[PDB]
Amino acid sequence: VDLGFSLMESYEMPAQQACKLGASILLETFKVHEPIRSDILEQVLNRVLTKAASPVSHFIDLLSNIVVSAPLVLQNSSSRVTETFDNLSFLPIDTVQGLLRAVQPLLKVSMSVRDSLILVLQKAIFSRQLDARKAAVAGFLLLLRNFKILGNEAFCLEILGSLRRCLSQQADVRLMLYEGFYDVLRRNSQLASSIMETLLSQIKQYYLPQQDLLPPLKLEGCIMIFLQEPLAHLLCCIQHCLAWYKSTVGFEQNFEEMLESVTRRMIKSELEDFELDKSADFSPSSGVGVKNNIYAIQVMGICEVLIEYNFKIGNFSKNKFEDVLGLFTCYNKLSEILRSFLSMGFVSTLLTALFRDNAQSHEESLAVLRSSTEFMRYAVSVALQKVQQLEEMGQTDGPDGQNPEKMFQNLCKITRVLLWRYTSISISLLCLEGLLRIFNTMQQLYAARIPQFLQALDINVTEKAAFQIRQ
Amino acid sequence: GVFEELLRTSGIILKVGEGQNEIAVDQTAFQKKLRVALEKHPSYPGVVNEFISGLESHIKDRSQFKNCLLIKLLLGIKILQPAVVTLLLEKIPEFNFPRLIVNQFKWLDGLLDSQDLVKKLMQMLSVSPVPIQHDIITSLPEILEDSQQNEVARELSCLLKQGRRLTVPILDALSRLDLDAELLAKVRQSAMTIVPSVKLEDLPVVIKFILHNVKAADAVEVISDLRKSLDLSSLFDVIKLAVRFQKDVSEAWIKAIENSTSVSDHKVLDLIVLLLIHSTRKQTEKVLRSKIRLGCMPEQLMQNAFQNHSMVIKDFFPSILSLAQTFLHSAHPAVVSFGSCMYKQAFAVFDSYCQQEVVCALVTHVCSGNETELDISLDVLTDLVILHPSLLLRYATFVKTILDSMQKLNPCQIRKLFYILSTLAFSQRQEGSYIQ
Repeated sequence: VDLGFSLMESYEMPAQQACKLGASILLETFKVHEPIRSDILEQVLNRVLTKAASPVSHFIDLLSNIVVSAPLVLQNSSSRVTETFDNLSFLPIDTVQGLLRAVQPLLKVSMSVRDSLILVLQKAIFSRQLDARKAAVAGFLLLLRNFKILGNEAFCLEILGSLRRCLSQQADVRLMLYEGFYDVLRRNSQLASSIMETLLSQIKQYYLPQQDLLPPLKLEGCIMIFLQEPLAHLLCCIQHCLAWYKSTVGFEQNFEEMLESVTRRMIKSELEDFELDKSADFSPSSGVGVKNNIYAIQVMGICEVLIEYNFKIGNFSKNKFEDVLGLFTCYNKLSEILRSFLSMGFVSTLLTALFRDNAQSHEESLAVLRSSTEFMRYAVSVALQKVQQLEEMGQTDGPDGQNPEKMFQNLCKITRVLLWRYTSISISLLCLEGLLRIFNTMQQLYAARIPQFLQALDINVTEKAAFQIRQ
Repeated sequence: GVFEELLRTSGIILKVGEGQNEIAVDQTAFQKKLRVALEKHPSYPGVVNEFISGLESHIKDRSQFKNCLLIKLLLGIKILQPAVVTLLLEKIPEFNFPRLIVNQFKWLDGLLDSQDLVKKLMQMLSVSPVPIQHDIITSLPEILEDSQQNEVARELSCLLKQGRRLTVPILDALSRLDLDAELLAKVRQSAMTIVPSVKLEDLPVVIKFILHNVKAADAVEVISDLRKSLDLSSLFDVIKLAVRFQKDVSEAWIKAIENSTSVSDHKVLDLIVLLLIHSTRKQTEKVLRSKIRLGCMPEQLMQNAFQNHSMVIKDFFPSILSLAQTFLHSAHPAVVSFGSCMYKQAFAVFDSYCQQEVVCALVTHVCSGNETELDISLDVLTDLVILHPSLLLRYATFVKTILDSMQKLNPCQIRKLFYILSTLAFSQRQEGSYIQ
């Protein structure tokens, strides 16, 4: 055990091999030495909360691995978890989510730990510094999603009100909390009604309800210099919330009416309506210019979200696709002056619709979209950008963007369309770049899943691989 | 009365005297019931000010105010928002009486006129005495909305420039609250300047404040300043906590001693911090060994440092043992002399367990190794029995056991060994019968 512990400090690539070798030894000696469980638990717990000098994520992974094996082991060695909780918001590097997910079995069974953690969260939320506040709200989301509210309904209402008090905060916290709202929305039911009411209250401030005036969005309110209102993420979250509400089946009447009004105004809109019209209107490193850049990137995001929504509801209608083409023309006109908020499933469905969308039921609905080559270029470009994000980072933005199974299925779907487009016979070289990125990314990340993928595009891996090389 | 009838009409009943408020068990239930009832009551627009007079009746009764100790729910009405502020401003100078009012107002419901509240708080603190001013300063970060933090920071800096007694709580509040980067340099300079003039009671808090916020390169130069300013002073826990939570501070300290202390002699606190850093990469130990080999840190001052600084020796044991082990094998006369004097001082540690551990370590060193190590071990033992034989008699069993296992050595070593046994036995003849 002494050697196994010392290897962790020695490692601080063969170093990764040594660290994995220490983790394996500690896991094995915990699995074997039945009487020595408490000593190992105390040692690793003390080492975890010693000092946040460097990243200790592998220690947290070891903590999860050791505690998941023996559930009752944590209960015996309790009352030290609270001491670690007392100073969790000092050097959070995203390890707090892993620690909370690891020690959640301790929290659900014991009420004293829940009370102490709620006290720490109450201390964090009222703190006046952003650095602690971000970790506090991030852990708070995990706390909310951990406990089911199906039948503590009053407790759920009170804690949700406490969360809703946090809406007046900095830009980063507002940006991050919407994903947690979507997760807890999918987890629970009455929380859906309450949080949908809260979102309607939030968006009613900015909606500007009227008719016959250009620029429906009151973007000028959130000028500053620094941004504090990510409107595009807000509209994306609201779109997904309404989609889930319709799927799982009045504020919804107000939501759909407002979205219909804003898209109808948007198609009958031009750059003259916006502050930034054309030609010389902004420049970098200038106050008015850096202001206008924020409006530009924001309204590009809003255009992306409305294209997604209109394609979603517009079930095979020529007028809806014409409107979508209008939004695309506005988006491209603004883009020429100078990430993306699309989802994996939407992008896969769009690519399958555009390429190999052979169906007599279509009344040339896809024919209108297929006319614009820029639309096809943008459609492949977003897929390339998202695949690059998956390669560089662990997971991509958007809903359901961290479940590995959904990502693997979407990649398997996209690869077929790209191969078919290239083989059918610029556009093609972009597809080749995409295919190269898929193959490298799947080699690097999904090691064990290699055979099933080779089954998807159609046993011995070599035969299918040689078939693709022959292709 | 109008207010008394309105209170009992809906929401929460106002029990006269010591009775608790008769309302539902919920914080929002009062806001839903009493506020809605008051809004229904507000059909007469001109009576609300009269109701404010009725509210003054609730302010008139001291027993009613004591029963109020709710107050926050009643004060939450948007229409009567300035009335509560005016009542608080009137009752402030009238008179831990204001502590409850500050706690109720601190982290309370927000208002668009926070600038007016800040100005009123500053005006009250201008005339308020020391403890009320300190309480108001502590409640300030909760009261402040953080949008106007810059002006509050400038006002706090100006007050810190003058108020001698308010430096500690103001600095603590500023450290707790966020601040702009431009004002950070001014805050650091102001805190560093008052270090030689700072009071003893608030010294560790101020030291934590200067050492916690700044994590830049220029603080290394400030460390050089703290090489001089901190030495002028001549709990100790806050420094340890800051160093434990800040390795960059450790690196800054190491670089500061490496660049500056080489041509400015040294100090007792420098050696103590070196020991603390070594206890907590361990490059500082190697740097100190190199400095001692060069001829820095004379042991003559080290003896006085160990004698005077009893808490550091009593703070934690194994630093002295590690230092003695490191200096025992030194190839220079200064290093071995330093180790010998270090063990001689460590034997004076009051801890009986630590004392016997040090004696056991000395016996272990004498047990094997280089002959020079055995010679110096016997030399320090004869120095010890010359100093005090009674203290060594307590652990005489280990010494006798070690002497019994003397397999071989030079005749001088055997002479010295039987000399120490004979001296210990005969000098302790009252209880030395078991050794003879």
